[PDB]
Amino acid sequence: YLGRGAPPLLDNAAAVYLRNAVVAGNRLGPAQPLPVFGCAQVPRRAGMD
Amino acid sequence: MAAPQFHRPSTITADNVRALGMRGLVLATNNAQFIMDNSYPHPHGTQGAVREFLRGQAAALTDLGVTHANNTFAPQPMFAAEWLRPSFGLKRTYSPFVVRDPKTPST
Amino acid sequence: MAAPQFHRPSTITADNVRALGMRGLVLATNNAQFIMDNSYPHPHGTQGAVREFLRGQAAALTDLGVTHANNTFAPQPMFAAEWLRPSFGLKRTYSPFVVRDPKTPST
Amino acid sequence: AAPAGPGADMQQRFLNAWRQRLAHGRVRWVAECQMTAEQFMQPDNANLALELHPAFDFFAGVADVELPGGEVPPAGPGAIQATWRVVNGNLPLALCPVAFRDARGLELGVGRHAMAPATIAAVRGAFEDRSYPAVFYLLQAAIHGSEHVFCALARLVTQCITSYWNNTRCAAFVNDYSLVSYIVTYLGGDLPEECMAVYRDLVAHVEALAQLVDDFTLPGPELGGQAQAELNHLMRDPALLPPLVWDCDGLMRHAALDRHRDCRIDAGGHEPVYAAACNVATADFNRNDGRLLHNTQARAADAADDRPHRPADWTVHHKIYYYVLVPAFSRGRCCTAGVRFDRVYATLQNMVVPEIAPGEECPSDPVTDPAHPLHPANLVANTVNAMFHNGRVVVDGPAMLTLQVLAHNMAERTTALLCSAAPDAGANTASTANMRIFDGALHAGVLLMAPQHLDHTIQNGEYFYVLPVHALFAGADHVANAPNFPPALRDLARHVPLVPPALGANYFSSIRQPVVQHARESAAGENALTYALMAGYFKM
Amino acid sequence: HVFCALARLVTQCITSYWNNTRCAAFVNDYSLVSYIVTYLGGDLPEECMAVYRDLVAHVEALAQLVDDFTLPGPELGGQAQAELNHLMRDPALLPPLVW
Amino acid sequence: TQARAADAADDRPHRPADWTVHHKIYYYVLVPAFSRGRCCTAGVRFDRV
Amino acid sequence: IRDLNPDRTPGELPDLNVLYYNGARLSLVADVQQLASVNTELRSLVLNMVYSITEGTTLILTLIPRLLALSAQDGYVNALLQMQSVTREAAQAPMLMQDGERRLPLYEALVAWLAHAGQLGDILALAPAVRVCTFDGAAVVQSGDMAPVIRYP
Repeated sequence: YLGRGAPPLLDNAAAVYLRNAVVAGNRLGPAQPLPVFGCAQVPRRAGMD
Repeated sequence: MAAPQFHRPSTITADNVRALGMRGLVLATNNAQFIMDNSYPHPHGTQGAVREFLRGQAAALTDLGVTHANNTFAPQPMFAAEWLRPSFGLKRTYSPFVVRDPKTPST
Repeated sequence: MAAPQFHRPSTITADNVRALGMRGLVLATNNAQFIMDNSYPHPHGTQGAVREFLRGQAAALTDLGVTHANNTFAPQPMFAAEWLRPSFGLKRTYSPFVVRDPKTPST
Repeated sequence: AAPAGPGADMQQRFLNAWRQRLAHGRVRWVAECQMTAEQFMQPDNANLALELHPAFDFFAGVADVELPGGEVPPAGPGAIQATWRVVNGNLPLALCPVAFRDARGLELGVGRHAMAPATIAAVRGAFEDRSYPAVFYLLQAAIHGSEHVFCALARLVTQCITSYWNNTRCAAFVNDYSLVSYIVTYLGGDLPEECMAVYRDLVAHVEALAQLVDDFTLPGPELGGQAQAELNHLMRDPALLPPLVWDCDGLMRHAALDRHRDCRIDAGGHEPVYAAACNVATADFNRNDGRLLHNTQARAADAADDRPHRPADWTVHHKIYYYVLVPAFSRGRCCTAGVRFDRVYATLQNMVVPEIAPGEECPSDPVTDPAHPLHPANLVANTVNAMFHNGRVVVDGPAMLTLQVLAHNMAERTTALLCSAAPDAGANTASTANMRIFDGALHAGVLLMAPQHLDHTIQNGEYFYVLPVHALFAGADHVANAPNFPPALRDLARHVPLVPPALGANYFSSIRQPVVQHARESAAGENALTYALMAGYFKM
Repeated sequence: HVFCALARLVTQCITSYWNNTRCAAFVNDYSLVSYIVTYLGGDLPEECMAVYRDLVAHVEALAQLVDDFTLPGPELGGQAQAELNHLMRDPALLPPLVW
Repeated sequence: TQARAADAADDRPHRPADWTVHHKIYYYVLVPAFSRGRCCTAGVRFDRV
Repeated sequence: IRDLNPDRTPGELPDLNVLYYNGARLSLVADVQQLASVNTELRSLVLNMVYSITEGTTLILTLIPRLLALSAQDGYVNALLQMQSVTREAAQAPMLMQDGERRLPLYEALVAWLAHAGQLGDILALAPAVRVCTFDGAAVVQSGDMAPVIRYP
């Protein structure tokens, strides 16, 4: 869900439900949704090891 | 009741009332139509909350309790309150009951 | 029908018509020949799609339903709609049926 | 929620009230599907941030609303609040797996009583039985959980028990504990020992669990009036009373406590009050003064208004039978119900009992003699012996002739009773001083084992209505098949145990959701699950 | 309707056949079987009634196996989650024989 | 198929949803288990039955 | 503005106080809003979004059902429509009225929209006058560093 290549599900309520079920807490899953032009915005966690 | 009201014992509507054999009751009640308010233009004063029925239909069985399953003088009711009886004082007192079922009549 | 057509109740071809009974239908139908169009030069107006038979053969059993397996007044049909019966209102209503089978006459 | 008006439509009054903000959203307690490391991951446990303390639940309710009020909350800004997890069984299954939780049932189970594989096949067969005859629900309601009426009908019963035993090997009246405690006490004489054991072992097992509390309780004084085992285990705590209470003895003790708050019983008046007995002249079937019949007493001359009849262990075994065993046996499929008594007696005493011919013997067989009330001659629509027949139960004339006691004893309605209480002194502090535990129960209820909607004989819900009291008892097929059931909820009610807050809510109850899912999800035996489930009822 | 009417004829068929051969009779129809357990629970030897009683109890153990592997969610295009997950829940496929 | 001859159904269906669900489960899950491929659907000649 | 309605609806509104630039949640200061300061900002917002609507604009509003046809069969155009898109809720037409047919209202509608609505960052706020340029070929500027800056973008 970071990239947009793929034709979505034709039921919007089906598409936007599956999306934010996956995207919900992913490390990768974008903080706020994809803009047309811009950068996909992967969250950065407060610390690492 | 509906139709022509009475409560036990009367008859129109809830076929029968007090003083009526389970039959004519059972048969009677079985006997009626779908309608509402037949033979009557008014409701029970209490309302129809009380149609004075099961009270007659229950007291009917007490009237049927006399000769069924036994002639009356015959060996009924079998186990022979007292579906299976209870025990009172060890005697030496002479009266009063020591159990829910002191006794039941076999008749 | 074939041969001389009638539908219930008539007789030539599909031996009988409705109400013929256990014997003469069964016996009758058993009784016929291989042929086609005997006793007749024409087909059923509807066609032979309808020969008005099972309708008579079914209504035959309704006529045979009266005295078999029981004298009629005897203890038949056994389980005694109502292959094994159903229950209506708890009474206090007094009429109408809530179980597919309110009852089947024992006769 | 406040109970409202008649108890009959109280559930129908619920589904319709709760259809917009019920079906739409997602209930918070879905953590049952989660494993661990699913609960601990940042994702989709987004409710993780509200799992903080062992002994409390943090959930989002409405802000300003005093709980026992209204049909539906006038939803304002949502607030966030705690309620004390009562038993340790309430901790979520993700943090205490079924597979753990059942491993310490095997721990407690060794050395102690074990229901035979026979008694389990018979008791389980009853709950799993579609064809269970409806007469047994009626008789149970006709006996109305009284000892007087039981010994009155005692021979009618053993003909019902045995006939059912001969048709289908199962125990009969197991849905009622009182009956089973009477079936062993009085009926020990006439019953084949194969089916007497099933009752003898079923009753012996409730006590084996009852003493398990005493092993794990140390001695000590009374605290806030309660004993030590009541401050330890839930089945001893008397604040909680079983879902089905045939008398007022339960409320007698709980009415008087420093914990008791106010039983809110919906009837004419919020405050409850008692009725000593009931008769044809006393009975008013549809009434709302807020009154309860106290009459289970075996002795018609000795009645009671204030003083309770039974001992304390009476109520304890019902708490242990209904909550510990039935959940173990049914596996969550069964439902409480109320009774329309006006409609019950009406077909209870409607009967054709043949007048005997002079000098003629009591007919044994309904198949042959017309003088036997179960012969096709005497079978009438609407009558009672048609009901003995639909159920293939063999009963002779005199036994069902003893039914006439129903004039002397009866019940007007079933009384759906919501009562709260505080955390026990011994578990009460300033933060938790204002915490209420809202637990409801039916007054004269019946436990409906297997749903039998599939048959049109009895109109849907004639004598009984679903009213699930606790989430332990809500049939997915009992509630869904109630006469007017919103079609939007057909699936949502498959997963979710719909209980009207008039009867109490998940988070505010004593037995919360993880205990329910444990019961049905556990793969252990019936004995092992019984102890594992028994051990979840200790207090935190 | 037609079953409860003819219910007596059937109990003799089921029983008679069970005695000639130990087998359940009408198993090729679930609707009958479901009626057999519902209505006929009284008159049938308990050995053969167990067959139908167990055969029906097994269908329902499979039906609730779907509810395990589904998670809550709204309706998608009018179908609920369990119908989108599993085929047997999914309406669009209807059983081969529908009276 | 309604067992109540009083109320027929023009539009609204008779049974619940789960009814037809158990038949799919029975016919598709179970019967193939018991027959092991050997069985066949058939049409009925009703007039002839 | 929303505070100014003032939202009737319950007291829990959307965030609008929090951003993201790359990673790094950025939390704005929510403190005071003054009548006059919000008025002018609302006044010029409302004013300009009106002038961006012309006769030819109606020709474009015809295309909303056509957009949602692309909502769903392209992965782009799918992304374009934000999940919270009024346009999506706006679909949940020529009107004849062509004045002699030689005006070209499409073209004129673009120009009109592009002027007023296109330039809203600029009128609501102060437009850029500088753009980062680094001669040394360092391609970013860390926070706290000195950014070599060159005239208008």
